[PDB]
Amino acid sequence: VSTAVLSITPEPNFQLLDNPARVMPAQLKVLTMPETCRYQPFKPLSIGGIIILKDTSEDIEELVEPVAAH
Amino acid sequence: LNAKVRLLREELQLLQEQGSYVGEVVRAMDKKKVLVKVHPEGKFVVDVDKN
Amino acid sequence: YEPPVPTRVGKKKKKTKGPDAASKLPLVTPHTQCRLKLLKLERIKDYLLMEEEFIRNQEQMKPLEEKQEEERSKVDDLRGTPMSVGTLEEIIDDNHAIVSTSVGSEHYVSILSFVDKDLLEPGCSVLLNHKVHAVIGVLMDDTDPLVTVMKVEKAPQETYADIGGLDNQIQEIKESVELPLTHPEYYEEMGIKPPKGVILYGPPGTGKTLLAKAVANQTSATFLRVVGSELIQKYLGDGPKLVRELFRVAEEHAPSIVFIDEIDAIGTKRYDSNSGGEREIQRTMLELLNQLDGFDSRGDVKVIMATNRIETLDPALIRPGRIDRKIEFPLPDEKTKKRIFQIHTSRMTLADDVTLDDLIMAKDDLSGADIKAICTEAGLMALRERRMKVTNEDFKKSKENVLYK
Amino acid sequence: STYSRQIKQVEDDIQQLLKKINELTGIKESDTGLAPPALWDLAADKQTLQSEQPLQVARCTKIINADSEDPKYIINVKQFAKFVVDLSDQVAPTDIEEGMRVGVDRNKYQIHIPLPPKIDPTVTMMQVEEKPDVTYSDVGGCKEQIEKLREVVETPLLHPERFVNLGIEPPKGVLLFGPPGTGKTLCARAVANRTDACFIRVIGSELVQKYVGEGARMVRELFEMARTKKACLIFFDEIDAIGGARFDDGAGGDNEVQRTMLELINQLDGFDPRGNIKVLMATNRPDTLDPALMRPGRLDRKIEFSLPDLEGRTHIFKIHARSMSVERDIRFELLARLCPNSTGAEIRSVCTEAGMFAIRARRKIATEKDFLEAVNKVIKSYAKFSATPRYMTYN
Amino acid sequence: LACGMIAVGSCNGDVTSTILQTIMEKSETELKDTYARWLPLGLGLNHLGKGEAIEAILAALEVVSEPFRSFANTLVDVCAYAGSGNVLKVQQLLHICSEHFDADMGAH
Ligand SMILES: Nc1ncnc2c1ncn2[C@@H]1O[C@H](COP(=O)(O)OP(=O)(O)OP(=O)(O)O)[C@@H](O)[C@H]1O
Ligand SMILES: Nc1ncnc2c1ncn2[C@@H]1O[C@H](COP(=O)(O)OP(=O)(O)OP(=O)(O)O)[C@@H](O)[C@H]1O
Ligand SMILES: [Mg+2]
Ligand SMILES: [Mg+2]
Repeated sequence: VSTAVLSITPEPNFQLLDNPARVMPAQLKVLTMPETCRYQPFKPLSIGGIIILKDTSEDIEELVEPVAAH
Repeated sequence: LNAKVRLLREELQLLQEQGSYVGEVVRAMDKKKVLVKVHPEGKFVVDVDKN
Repeated sequence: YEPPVPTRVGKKKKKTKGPDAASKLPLVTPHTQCRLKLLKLERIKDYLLMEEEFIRNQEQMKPLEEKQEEERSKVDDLRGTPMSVGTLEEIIDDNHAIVSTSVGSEHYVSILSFVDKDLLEPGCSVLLNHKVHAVIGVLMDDTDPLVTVMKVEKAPQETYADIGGLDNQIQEIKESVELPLTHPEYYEEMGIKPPKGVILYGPPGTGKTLLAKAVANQTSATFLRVVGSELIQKYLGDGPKLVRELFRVAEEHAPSIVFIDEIDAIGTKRYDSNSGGEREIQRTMLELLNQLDGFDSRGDVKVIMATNRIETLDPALIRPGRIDRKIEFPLPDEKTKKRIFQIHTSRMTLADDVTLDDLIMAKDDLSGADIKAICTEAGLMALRERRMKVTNEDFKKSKENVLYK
Repeated sequence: STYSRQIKQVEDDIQQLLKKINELTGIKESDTGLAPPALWDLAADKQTLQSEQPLQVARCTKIINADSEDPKYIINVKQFAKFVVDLSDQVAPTDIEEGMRVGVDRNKYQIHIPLPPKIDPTVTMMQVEEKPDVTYSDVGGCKEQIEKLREVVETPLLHPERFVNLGIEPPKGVLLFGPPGTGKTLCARAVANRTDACFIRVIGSELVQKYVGEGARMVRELFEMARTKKACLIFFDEIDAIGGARFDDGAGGDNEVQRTMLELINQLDGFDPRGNIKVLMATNRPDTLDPALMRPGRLDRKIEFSLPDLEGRTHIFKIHARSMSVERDIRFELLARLCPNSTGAEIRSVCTEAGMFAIRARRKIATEKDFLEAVNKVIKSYAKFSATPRYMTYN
Repeated sequence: LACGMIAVGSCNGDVTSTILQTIMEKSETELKDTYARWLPLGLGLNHLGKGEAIEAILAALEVVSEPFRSFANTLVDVCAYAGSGNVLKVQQLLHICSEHFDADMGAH
């Protein structure tokens, strides 16, 4: 304070998870990939773990780049 | 029965806790201070427990 | 080694007691609501704004350890708990003193800075740390049971209007115990200190204690009442000690009025409980001589003494300088007797056949106590007969009870 | 009244400011004897609480093998115990003597600091610390008396060089005696105001105590504390309380009080030298004093405060009527002639009552008639209670 | 000190001129000496109690180096309002008293 004056003076309902996806056992029953995606899983996505995805189209495969260990 | 046993074992430790003095209040003071007289040990100015 | 030299002059505490402390604001004059009082008050306000801004700035950049709540919180840590109550025996130095615990053991301890050094006198109750016994405070001594007994807490309901016939007697007592306090300017412009002491003497029941009751009713000073027979003690020296302590309490509660009622009873009555005989009473008398007018400077302490036997008092006790005024209380005359009867029957419900003129000559040596006793007993006769109206027969039977038998 | 509204606004702001100032400044409370926070050296106190250890007061009793290099000291720790200890390394061996109080630690009880001798707090308070407001100019009619009193109790301390050169031993005691109101304590109060040495006021009734041997003990500590000073004055007001003559009435009549007088007599002139103490005794009953106390070497000078003469009474009238708003032509010589044998206290009352007759009459100036009425009221009307007639026989 | 005492409260420009003239001629190091503190006092005494007659003088004091300039202007400004009671003037002095330096910088 200055001197005294003297007398004079909107959380989203969803989230996209990349691959790999850190997914809870509880997220399993609520996680499902978008319908329009080119890939479709073999077993239901609520099972979890490693799932192999079927390929509807035959375009260029946009894979993920492996990360070197620390 | 479990509470009776549990209280019995804890009593042995409790009974080893030092006893409390017996004093007489002369007057109350500010900041929860009380002037007391311990029976053989004269006067003291003591705190007051929060309870 | 060399003895420590104190920097404080003397070994006694500061005489001033119970001041405004840091709130001793100046007496701005005049009290009238005008410009310069506003101007004077503004200057007081201005410096406070300066004071407020300066203090805030220092504490703002003061270390977290050094804060007003932190230092006070620290002070408890240095004091610790419990705080042992001791007795100050001697002040060796400014920060050093000898104190004695309740067990009778003395310790040479250090007086901490936060203790009020001006309150320290030998014999005072001090607060000591439980572990290191260092002086960490001074316990304000509670009011002694002896202090409470002398002090008249509630002013008596008897006023000057309830006194009849003692016009001159009332007037003389006012100039020595009432006028100096209410109107001190009259004395100052005249260049005289007020009459020092006063004694009220006369036959029993003449109104000596009543005038003191009227004095205590309309006084702004502390009133201490002591009967002369209370100064006769069971042990040697306690008689002089009680007189010394009685006038010490008067000095603390200045201004004060000390009423030594029935002063002659100290000598006219001999009790076996008083170990020393007439010799111990004489020592008590000599102590009272010192208090009334002695070496010690006396504050605003006014002394009133009452006695029905003034011939038995030591003349040195009532000498001028000690007791300046000797007000005589004569037996009431016809005019006063009628006034006393009207005073004590004002709240009564008298009958049409009761005349006060006949009751005036109930006895030749009639006093105010006899008149009040006649009325009080007369009402008691009506209370026995379940009546609110006091008849002449009730008063007639009253005289034969109090005055006779 | 146009500023009544503005007064209270700045008064309330001021009162809020002191309450606000006291919040940060502190100093609230004092019942535990707390000094204002401006005097709190908490940094030093924490060091003091650690560096300076507490010391128990003990009295040395006997020094064992003082000649050798291992001197053992026997100490009496009040009510605690008795210990055979050695001196600390920070205190000289010659600084502790037998029978003196010492400070000892709580671990090995080694003597750490010599201490002053124990003195009763009541005796300590008996010394005067505020000098009275009475000077020798306030005493009238006592010219010759005052010079005799000063030349024994004031001159030797002020100018000691004029006595040692001629080999003069000045008297060390003065007895002031006279009827009440003659000015015995007034002159003593003048002595204390002017004196620069220590002045101790003792009242004879203060030496009367409940237990046996106290009055003698208090006298012993009184002179013991007086001897700890280069020059001292002890005033014994109303010495006749304890100074009465010894007698044997079969029973133990005044035996304890006589011992108090005997101890006082021993200190004044006994085997040991008294010191540089000059005692001053005042009494209105000198006929009752013990012959040994009324003897030179204990009471060398006997200054009599007799009733003032006409010149003296006129002087006292001027002293007390100095600040009065008296008339121009007040005949004070006449007033002194109207009270032949009257004490100075009566003259003061005459002056006070003279202004009382004028204050009663709502007059700001006291006429000569008021003094005439004052003499009648004081000297004549109050002559029944006068202490002069009985006390001139005693003096 | 002397010429300030002879011409105290007179605002004599002749004594004023030299007191400035000696002050800024002196080197920064010798201004550390405490006998140089008497030069502003002589200037202050020469304007003792005048009040609003120092701004021209205070203008000349800005040229003088620090911390003596802090010392110099404070001394003359105080002497200008001596015996005036101006609460506004004592407002700035405590503002100097508010900022505490961890001696050489706090000489003023
Ligand atoms: N002059 C009087 N006017 C009115 N009431 C009086 C008067 N004198 C005495 N009394 C009454 O008498 C009562 C008792 O008398 P009081 O206690 O005053 O006696 P005293 O004169 O002090 O005598 P003592 O103490 O010697 O007996 C008082 O309470 C009062 O009501
Ligand atoms: N010589 C005097 N000159 C001026 N005033 C005097 C003189 N003598 C006495 N007085 C006044 O009379 C008062 C009487 O008190 P003082 O102490 O002098 O009495 P005292 O002689 O000690 O009496 P007591 O024998 O009763 O103790 C003094 O306070 C003082 O005001
Ligand atoms: Mg009574
Ligand atoms: Mg006396």
